[PDB]
Amino acid sequence: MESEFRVYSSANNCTFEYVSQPFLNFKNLREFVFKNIDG
Amino acid sequence: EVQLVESGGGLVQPGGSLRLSCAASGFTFDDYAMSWVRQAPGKGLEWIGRMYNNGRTSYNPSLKSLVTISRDNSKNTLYLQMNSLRAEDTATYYCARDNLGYRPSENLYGMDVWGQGTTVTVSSS
Amino acid sequence: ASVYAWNRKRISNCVADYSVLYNSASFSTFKCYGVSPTKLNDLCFTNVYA
Ligand SMILES: *[C@@H]1O[C@H](CO)[C@@H](O)[C@H](O)[C@H]1NC(C)=O
Repeated sequence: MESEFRVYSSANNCTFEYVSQPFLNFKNLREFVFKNIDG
Repeated sequence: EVQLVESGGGLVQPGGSLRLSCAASGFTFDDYAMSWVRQAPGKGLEWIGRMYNNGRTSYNPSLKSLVTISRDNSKNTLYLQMNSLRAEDTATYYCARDNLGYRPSENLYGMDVWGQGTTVTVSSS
Repeated sequence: ASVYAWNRKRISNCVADYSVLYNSASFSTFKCYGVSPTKLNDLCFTNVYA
């Protein structure tokens, strides 16, 4: 049971919020590419 | 601050004459077109007339016989000498500047600044 | 809200139909500054606040 969130202490000025469908011996392999091009 | 102030309204007998003013502040009439518009209690804004910067006058063609728009550029004021005020001449008379320049959107009336308007009523007393 | 405590809502990540607002006869005042009201549907906007 997930009952512990300790990632932030505050959230002041938001510009973008987006709620989506879930993306997700070692059994799974997850590859991601993150790029910052022209914003 | 660009502000239009009208004065001269009130009670007026039938068949008489009544002079209205549009003493303007914040701008001059040497480069702006100025209009007079009336407002009936049961109807919308009805355009009466227009004074151009060169002295050119145009009027409502159903109202030409009894209105006169003049300027006094020394006192930067507009005049409206109305005569023969009848029952349907009861109106709240706004004086407004025409927008011949840049218009940020579609205007139904084409006025960039309005006046507070003065109310004229015609009855027995 | 009251005017001293005016509410602000962010509009984002959606498609906005401004043709139903400008053609609506409910609004007595509709004054747009810096953009034409008929050109609103042809532009894409960032940081929309109401
Ligand atoms: C960012 O947050 C601070 C503190 O909450 C606030 O004073 C400031 O006005 C905010 N700036 C913007 C652009 O929202």
